[PDB]
Amino acid sequence: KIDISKQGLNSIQNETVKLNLMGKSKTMESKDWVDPQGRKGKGYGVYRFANKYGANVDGYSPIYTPDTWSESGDSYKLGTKGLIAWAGLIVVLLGVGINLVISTSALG
Amino acid sequence: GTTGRIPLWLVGTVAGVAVIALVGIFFYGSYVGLGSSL
Amino acid sequence: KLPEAYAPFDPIVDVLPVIPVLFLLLALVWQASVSFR
Amino acid sequence: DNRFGTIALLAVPVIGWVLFNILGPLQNQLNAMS
Amino acid sequence: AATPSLNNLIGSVVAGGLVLAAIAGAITAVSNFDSIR
Amino acid sequence: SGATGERPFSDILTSIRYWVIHSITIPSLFIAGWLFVSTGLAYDVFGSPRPNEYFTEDRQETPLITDRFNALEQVKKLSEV
Amino acid sequence: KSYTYPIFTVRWLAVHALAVPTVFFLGAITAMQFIQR
Amino acid sequence: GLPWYRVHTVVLNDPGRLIAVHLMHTSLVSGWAGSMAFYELAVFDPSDPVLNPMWRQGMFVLPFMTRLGITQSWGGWTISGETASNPGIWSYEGVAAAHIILSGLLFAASIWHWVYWDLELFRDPRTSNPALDLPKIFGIHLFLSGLLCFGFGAFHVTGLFGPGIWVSDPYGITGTVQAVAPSWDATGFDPYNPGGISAHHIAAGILGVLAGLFHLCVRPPQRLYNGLRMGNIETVLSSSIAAVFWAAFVVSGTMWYGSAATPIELFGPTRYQWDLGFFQQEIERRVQTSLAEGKSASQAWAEIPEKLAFYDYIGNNPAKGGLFRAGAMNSGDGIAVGWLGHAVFKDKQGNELFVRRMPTFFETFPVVLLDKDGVVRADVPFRRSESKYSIEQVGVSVTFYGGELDGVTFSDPATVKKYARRAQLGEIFEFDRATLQSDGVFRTSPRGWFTFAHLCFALLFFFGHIWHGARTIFRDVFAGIDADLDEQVEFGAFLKLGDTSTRR
Amino acid sequence: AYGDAARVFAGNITNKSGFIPYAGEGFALLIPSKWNPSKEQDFPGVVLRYEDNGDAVNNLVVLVQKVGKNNIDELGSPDKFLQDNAYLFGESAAFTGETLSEGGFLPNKVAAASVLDVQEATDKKGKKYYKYEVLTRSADGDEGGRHQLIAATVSNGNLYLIKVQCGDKRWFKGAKREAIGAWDSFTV
Amino acid sequence: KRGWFDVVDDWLRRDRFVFVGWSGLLLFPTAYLALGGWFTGTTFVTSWYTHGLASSYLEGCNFLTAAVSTPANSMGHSLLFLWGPEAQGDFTRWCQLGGLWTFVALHGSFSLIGFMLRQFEIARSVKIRPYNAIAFSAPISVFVSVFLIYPLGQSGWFFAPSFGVAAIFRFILFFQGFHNWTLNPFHMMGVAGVLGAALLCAIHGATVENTLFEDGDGANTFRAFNPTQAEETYSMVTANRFWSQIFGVAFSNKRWLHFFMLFVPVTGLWMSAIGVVGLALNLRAYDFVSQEIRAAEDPEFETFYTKNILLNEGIRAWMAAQDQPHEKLVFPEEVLPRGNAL
Ligand code: CLA
Ligand code: CLA
Ligand code: CLA
Ligand SMILES: CCCCCCCCCCCCCCCC(=O)OC[C@H](COP(=O)(O)OC[C@@H](O)CO)OC(=O)CCCCCCCCCCCCCCC
Ligand SMILES: CC1=C(/C=C/C(C)=C/C=C/C(C)=C/C=C/C=C(C)/C=C/C=C(C)/C=C/C2=C(C)CCCC2(C)C)C(C)(C)CCC1
Ligand SMILES: [Fe+2]
Repeated sequence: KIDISKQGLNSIQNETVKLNLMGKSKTMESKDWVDPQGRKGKGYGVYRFANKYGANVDGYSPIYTPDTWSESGDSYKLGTKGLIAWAGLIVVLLGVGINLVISTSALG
Repeated sequence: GTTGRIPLWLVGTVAGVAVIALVGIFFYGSYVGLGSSL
Repeated sequence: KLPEAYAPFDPIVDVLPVIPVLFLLLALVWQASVSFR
Repeated sequence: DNRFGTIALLAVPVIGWVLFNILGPLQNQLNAMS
Repeated sequence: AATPSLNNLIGSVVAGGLVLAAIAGAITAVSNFDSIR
Repeated sequence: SGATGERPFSDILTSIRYWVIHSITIPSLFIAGWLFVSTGLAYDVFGSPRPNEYFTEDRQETPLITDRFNALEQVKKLSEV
Repeated sequence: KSYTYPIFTVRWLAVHALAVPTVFFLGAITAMQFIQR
Repeated sequence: GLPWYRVHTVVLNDPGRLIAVHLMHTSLVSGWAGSMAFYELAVFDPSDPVLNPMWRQGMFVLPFMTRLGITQSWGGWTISGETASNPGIWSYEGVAAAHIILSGLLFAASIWHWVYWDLELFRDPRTSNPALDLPKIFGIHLFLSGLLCFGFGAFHVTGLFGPGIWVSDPYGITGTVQAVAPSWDATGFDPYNPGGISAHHIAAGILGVLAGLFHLCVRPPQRLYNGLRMGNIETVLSSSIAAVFWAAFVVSGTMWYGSAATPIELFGPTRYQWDLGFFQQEIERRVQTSLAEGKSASQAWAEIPEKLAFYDYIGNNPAKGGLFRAGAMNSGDGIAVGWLGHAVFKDKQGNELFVRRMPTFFETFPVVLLDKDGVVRADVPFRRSESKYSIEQVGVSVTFYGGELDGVTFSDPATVKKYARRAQLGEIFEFDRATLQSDGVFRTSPRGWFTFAHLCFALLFFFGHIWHGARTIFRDVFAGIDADLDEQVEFGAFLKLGDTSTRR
Repeated sequence: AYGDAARVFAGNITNKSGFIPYAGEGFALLIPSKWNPSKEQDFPGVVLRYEDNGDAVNNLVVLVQKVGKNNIDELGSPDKFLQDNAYLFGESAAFTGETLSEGGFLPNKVAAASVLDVQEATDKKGKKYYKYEVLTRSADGDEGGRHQLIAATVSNGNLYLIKVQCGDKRWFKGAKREAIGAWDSFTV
Repeated sequence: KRGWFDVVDDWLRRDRFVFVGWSGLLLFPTAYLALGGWFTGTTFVTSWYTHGLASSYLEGCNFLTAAVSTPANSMGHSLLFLWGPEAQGDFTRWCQLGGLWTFVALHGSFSLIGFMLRQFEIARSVKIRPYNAIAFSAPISVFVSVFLIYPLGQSGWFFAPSFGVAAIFRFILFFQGFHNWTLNPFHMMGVAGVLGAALLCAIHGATVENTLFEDGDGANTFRAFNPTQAEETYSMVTANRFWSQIFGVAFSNKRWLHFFMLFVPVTGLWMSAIGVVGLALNLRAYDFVSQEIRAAEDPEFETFYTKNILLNEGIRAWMAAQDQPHEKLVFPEEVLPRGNAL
């Protein structure tokens, strides 16, 4: 069996994305659900043997699990001080890079 | 500090454009300069 | 060539025909924005 | 002559910038495993 | 009566040992620094 | 499934620090590659002829290495500008 | 609950062993596109 | 039921019948050697050792008997062409009969060692189960290898007690079986120095004996015993298959490139002698020296040995044959009858022209005549409509010096074209294409066939190393993998792969 | 290390004229850029031979022979000079049989040279040139025929003769420019 | 307290993102240099002094025509080390001498050994059977025979396939013109193996996808599966009956089908490897002598085989002058075999 709560998908902001990454669909589980092509469901969900195994391949091995991400990655530690220095460094290196490209070419 | 994350789709879009730009430059260079038969 | 009155606008015409292939990519980036829901 | 020098001189701002942003957490990794 | 080609062959053997020694040394160092249990 | 202990790539490629660091490192490596060719260093390190170096006044045809143990001397004469 | 990962690992060396030289080579090949005979 | 590809695995754990099964292959291999030699002796023609050597008649095992010292036949002839002097037991026929008699004895022993398989020798004294102490057995059978390697180089090759080995001059003109002395300096590792062969088999024999003594006394390390599965005899098969394909690659290389152990007088020239102009340079040198003695070109070329000229013929190149052009080289271009003499082509103004020799890579090659500085002067045009080099409009003539056609000169374009086509093949010889109805397409010498066979075997035996090598290591999972394995195979469940005591 | 930089952002091709000036002993011409020097010597007195990298049919050869006269007219009229040098177009000496099935050719003939232009130009200096344009056809039909451009002049007792030949297939595909350009650049 | 081997073994076989293992000590160094040697050679290194060709991006070639070309034929089978008697320590001259080819070929050949040892290493750790390593012997046999054995039987490394797209195409067309490699029964078995394996890959993939059981209510059938599911995902009985009534014969054993999917491709490459070993010695299946005798005697007997023989003569004559510059073949055009017109 597999526990979907410990698969790292619990912090997905969008419910639809959360369900898709979980391999689950409450809409398709109902026996009155109808396909866009007009086919009615047979009562199964996305996977019939789910519950027996706990989840489908989507929930068994997710490739996008934001729960296991590092909290330190949610913000830049240096803050506005780093960004201003980063912005200034970008301009300085951009000018040097352009000048070096121009100087070392047959242009003009 | 500054809290936030770059959206993944934006990273793919910008990286996708850069790759397409790089390939376009290679095809541009196929018609000019060295190797262009001109 | 285009008529002389339309000469300044020639560069715009030189990039117009590639717009339809951008719609295919625009659909792809639209689906990426919504996380391929 | 100095052609390789010039190019190698591009690393000095690069390494300094990366260290300015990674040195801290790098020490955290070093201490954790040592 | 060692020809210069013979010296380089000996030098290559020594250089090969140094490359192997450098590999083994680095692996043993990291293996000890980062050990299980 | 599970993970091997490394940080998820999606986490790093979405973090601000990664782009702040790689908004300089990746561009610099590109410029270094550009300067490696524009400054003529690519020709000199690997010996490929410049567009005006394939033929000389002495040799107007393709080079031919016709010696094994004197190939080092011979290729220097063929490459002489 | 809280995850802390190491910055430099064997995976890091592998990614940079291939990415760093590629970006350099990509820069070099791009410069070649503007060389005139 | 046992699959058809695992039938011979029944002697895997039966030491008595493993010997019996290995005695049967030994009986067959010696049986083949005797049968092959007798056939070759029934087809071999020893009348003409210079223009009809062994290697032109497709003889495969005859060179190997000759290489070690067998030179005489009970028929009274010698491979050199001299008359036999009391051949004794060890003739070509005697050696063939000996390998045949040995085949019968090994066949009989195989039956015995098969019926009487349950010997107390093959029983483990501790468990009473059939077992072989492979680390000790290897020491025994290696000590014999070292002893036999030493004796071959010290008595047989050296000449102390034995015939020696075939040694030839650099150009394969005068070669005999001689007693070679070991060369212990760096020249002992020259592949073309026959003195290295005696020195090697002596020194490797000494080390083989000492290694056999060590491997007979010192027990294997516990860690090495488990790592290499030394209790499993399939480990020995994997390493032996590995060693035998290593030797097959080496023995194919020295055959193709030539060495002191593959004389061209027994196996034919190598393809590199034609490529590098090895014989042509020697022929021109001898003619040039005779010209320096104020001898006529007609008589200087007559001095050139016909055996030397025959080596300068592209039909004796081992890289000009075909995979399914079966038979002897005589079956391809005929039996060599005589040398037609050197053909020198002259312009109408008297300048000498040289026919560009055919490289080995070309099945067919345009005939083009070059002058001293390498400029094209005449050729046989394909497009005979606006030609600028046809021999008719250049007046090319051919004159033969030495050989059968010495002095004779041809001027009509038809014959000049005919000999120009012959000239790009090297020296011009007269061939008899009626006795065996030769097709006209070249064939490979025993040098080519040996190389191809032992290269293909070497490549196939690499898979044997991998298969039998993977079988011994992965023996515990040969019938399948364990039922419940998912927990161990999980990514990140354990710090170290497989190790369940390193849980994360 | 040469030390020279790469021509990044150059903007100018060193030589886009399609011809490379060549100076010889007493003669000069503009060899096409794409043609390679050849060591082949088809005729007596050959001092220069360049063949096209693509097709070996397109080639030019410059001959210097010791006629001993001082004017090209002293070697005969333009028609007489061409007939005396018909060896330049090749020969059928290899084929000696008789035939009646070569369409468009005289009986027992498999090749034919058709002379299109016979002009006698003079140099700006004064040297007279006997220029000739002849299309040689063969029963093989190779290249759809070959265009032979021949310019000859006598200087210092030597007959300087250039022969630029171009296959017809290459001629109407654009190789005509290179051939005519080289034929009109030969100066002695 | 563990010894060096045990402490090092712990680190090498650590279950990380990219498994290193003991074989990684041989694979990753050699594989990186072989990859780096090829990328470096195709980008900056020239073949001007070895083949009289341009083969780098810096010289103006593109991905299709760039290559890491072989050394000149005068080098023979020299291993061409950086420190060898050829290009004695001079890196730039080493590149100009084609030494980068032997660099890529040698470090590349040891990478194949390292990768095959890696398959053994991981399979033993995961406790499964070693049939992926056995399958990898076939590509190694192809590489060993084509890039090592074939040039070793020829004049030198010059005739080995150069590491490039168009360079391989030249190597391919060289084999038709000079070896008649299409006619060889070993390339024929190699073709049947590769084409048969491509057929099996497609036919098996489609059969599984079209015999899938309905394990969900969504049209997207990819999601209705679990790697740990005990029940089969597709009906073998339906698959077997389908191909029995369409093709007349079908697989009834799942294990046999997958082994066949492994045997066809591997056997094909191995058989093809044997043929190239024969071409190393010019021991080629070039011609049928019986038809050549018949064709020479009867000038009206023509087959598609004889037409191919004339095509090979055209390939050899029109290609030798530039493909083999060491032979210094100056062919006047009149001697080149050419048909009517064209
Ligand atoms: C008294 C035993 C005996 C003797 C004197 C001979 C003698 C001869 N045999 Mg025969 N043979 C024998 C037994 C014997 N054989 C048996 C028992 C068999 C059955 C297997 C054969 C099968 C056989 C065949 C198939 C052939 C011969 C052939 C020959 C003739 C040429 C041998 C040769 O040059 O090959 C050279 C021998 C070698 C190159 C041996 C190489 C040794 C390898 C490389 C061992 C290296 C690994 C080693 C273990 C390293 C570790 C040791 C080291 C550390 C010291 C020669 C007259 C040939 C012949 O001419 O046909 C008539 C032939 O083709 N024999
Ligand atoms: C390493 C083993 C070896 C080697 C190198 C040679 C080498 C040679 N043998 Mg030989 N021979 C051998 C083993 C070997 N033999 C064995 C084991 C036998 C017992 C059968 C014989 C019996 C034998 C005879 C009777 C004769 C030779 C002859 C010759 C010489 C001619 C070669 C030839 O034309 O073969 C040609 C090879 C081929 C035409 C094809 C090679 C096999 C292909 C590549 C394998 C393909 C698979 C298979 C054929 C598919 C079958 C399809 C079916 C329709 C048949 C040559 C030097 C002949 C000779 O010159 O007399 C002096 C001779 O008449 N051999
Ligand atoms: C495990 C990694 C590995 C492996 C297997 C190889 C293998 C090889 N390299 Mg490579 N190389 C490597 C890593 C590796 N390399 C690295 C990291 C670099 C730096 C980037 C290079 C740079 C490099 C260059 C520049 C060249 C090679 C070359 C070669 C080839 C021949 C060189 C050789 O082995 O001669 C020497 C043989 C030995 C050293 C045998 C070693 C046996 C041990 C070590 C002996 C112990 C010595 C010790 C002192 C005991 C003394 C004994 C006493 C009798 C003296 C060979 C196939 C050459 C080549 O490509 O050919 C064209 C070449 O030019 N390599
Ligand atoms: C309605 C129109 C019919 C279309 C024609 C279909 C042709 C049928 C050909 C099948 C005969 C081959 C028998 C395989 C032997 C056989 O019957 O084995 C039967 C085998 C069944 O194996 P199982 O699954 O029962 O295996 C259980 C274990 O015991 C395995 O040993 O079926 C297959 O292996 C599938 C492979 C079929 C693909 C066959 C390869 C292609 C045929 C090649 C023909 C050569 C060309 C000849 C031209 C002269
Ligand atoms: C008993 C006895 C006897 C007799 C014996 C004998 C008679 C022996 C012989 C035997 C024999 C007579 C044997 C033989 C054998 C043969 C073989 C063994 C071979 C096989 C072959 C093979 C194996 C091959 C294969 C193949 C082919 C076919 C094709 C190609 C490829 C190959 C080459 C692979 C005596 C009197 C002594 C007395 C005592 C007892
Ligand atoms: Fe499957």
